[PDB]
Amino acid sequence: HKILHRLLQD
Amino acid sequence: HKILHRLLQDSS
Amino acid sequence: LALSLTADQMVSALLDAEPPILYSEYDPTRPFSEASMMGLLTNLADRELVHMINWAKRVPGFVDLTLHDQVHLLECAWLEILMIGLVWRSMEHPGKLLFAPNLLLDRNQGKCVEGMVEIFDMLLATSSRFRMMNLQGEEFVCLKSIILLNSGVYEEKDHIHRVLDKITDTLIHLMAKAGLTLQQQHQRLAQLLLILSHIRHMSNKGMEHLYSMKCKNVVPLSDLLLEMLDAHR
Amino acid sequence: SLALSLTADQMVSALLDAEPPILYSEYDPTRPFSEASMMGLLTNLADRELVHMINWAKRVPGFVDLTLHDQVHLLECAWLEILMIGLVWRSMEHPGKLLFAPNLLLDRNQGKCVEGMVEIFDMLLATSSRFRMMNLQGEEFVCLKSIILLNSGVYTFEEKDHIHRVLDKITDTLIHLMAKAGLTLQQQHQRLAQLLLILSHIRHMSNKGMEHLYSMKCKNVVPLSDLLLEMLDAHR
Ligand SMILES: CC(=C(c1ccc(O)cc1)c1ccc(O)cc1)c1cccc(Nc2ccc(F)cc2)c1
Ligand SMILES: CC(=C(c1ccc(O)cc1)c1ccc(O)cc1)c1cccc(Nc2ccc(F)cc2)c1
Repeated sequence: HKILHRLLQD
Repeated sequence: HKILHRLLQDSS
Repeated sequence: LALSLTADQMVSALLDAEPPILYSEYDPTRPFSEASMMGLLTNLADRELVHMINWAKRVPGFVDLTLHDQVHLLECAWLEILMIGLVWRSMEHPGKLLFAPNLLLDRNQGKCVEGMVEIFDMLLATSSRFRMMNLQGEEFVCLKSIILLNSGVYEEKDHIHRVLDKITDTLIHLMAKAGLTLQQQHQRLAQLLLILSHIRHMSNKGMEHLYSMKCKNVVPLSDLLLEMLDAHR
Repeated sequence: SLALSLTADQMVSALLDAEPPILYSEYDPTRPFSEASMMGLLTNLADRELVHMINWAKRVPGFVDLTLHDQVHLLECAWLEILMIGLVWRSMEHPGKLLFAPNLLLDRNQGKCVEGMVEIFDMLLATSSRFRMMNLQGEEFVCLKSIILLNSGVYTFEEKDHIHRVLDKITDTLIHLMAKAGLTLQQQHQRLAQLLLILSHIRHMSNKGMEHLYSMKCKNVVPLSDLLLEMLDAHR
């Protein structure tokens, strides 16, 4: 959860 | 007019 | 492995990871207003955020950090980095802020948004400051990487400080090449890092206004900007 | 200006000598503090420290050579940062504690006595410990504090070129201190950079502190001195 969190994974 | 003005001018 | 890179490599890696200069959705026919200008700056920023996040992954060391730390650093410095970028772009446009190639703004255009004037002036002052210092592209990327790693650092995370020291070594190396004396090398280093103090100032003042806006007149913020924003409130 | 002629040693001795006195808080063991009394103690101490800060400022080499207005601008912009780096510096030998005064030593708790104070405490505490692990020296502290005074408001102004000239001098003084302590050329600039980066966070702590002091002014209560209100309005 958390967009910033998600984007940092891709 | 500012208190700061007085303190700067009367600085010791 | 970020601690085994030579100064030249650091520069190359950072210069390589440089995000593109995005374009505004500025429609020159559309008459300006409060909502539109902040909508313009907000949308541009929202798209830049996506490039910044991916630029962060390419900053030496950033990936070595835990994922929770990465989030913290970015939530802390995202506006600072947006600002130093804006300032670096506007460098050769005195009295003007180059938000985008198609969105070039001067002081008086800020007045269209209340309280925008002070922010524009600090930004303009920073760029002119960059201009009289003749800030170099190689130096800029180092500063921006420093902002990313430093702004949110305050168990034992001396790694981030290890990388920070590396970048400091990189900055000195750059100045030694430019033919500066040792004394000049340390003076310019000081001058550069002290500017970050004022960039921090602009960021906090910026955040401040962004809060107000949100819970007030609704200049709709992107869902990403909203999450980043709450990280300061 | 006579500030540029000074040597590293001369710059140092002049700064140590300008150091403000350590002030005491309104003693009264009546524990624990409420919120009105806590903010009252801090406000009064800060208000008294300010008077001395101005005396200290005038003794910082190069500050006297500034126009009255320039001097006012700088102080108005950096007054809380200056108070904070002082607080932080006093708290160094008291891990997990803020030494507002010799008779006012607040730990992590007690920051709760005021809503939104615990967050400020922890940044302050974090800065203090950072200083401690770096083994910050007094001669370096005075250099840092003077830098904040001259730098914080310089980008919101011949007179500016002057300030930057002095700032360079203080940098020369810093590197000199590090050279004397036996640091390698590389350790010198790494430390220099380290110390200056901390100034960015002291600026941060100040900005947060400012906006709180407003809400506390706008919401009235906790009577602020006219001097404070005047320093405050310069940030609103
Ligand atoms: C320059 C800028 C932004 C920016 C920075 C760099 C960049 O490349 C693009 C934009 C910015 C503007 C809006 C936003 O939602 C996020 C950032 C920005 C950021 C915060 C505040 C302000 N001024 C303001 C905002 C609201 C208000 F009510 C009064 C004043 C301006
Ligand atoms: C530590 C400090 C002060 C200080 C620093 C150094 C020093 O030597 C003495 C005091 C300070 C506190 C009150 C004041 O009026 C001025 C400064 C200070 C300054 C601003 C804000 C805060 N925290 C706060 C304030 C109001 C609120 F509602 C919630 C949190 C703290």
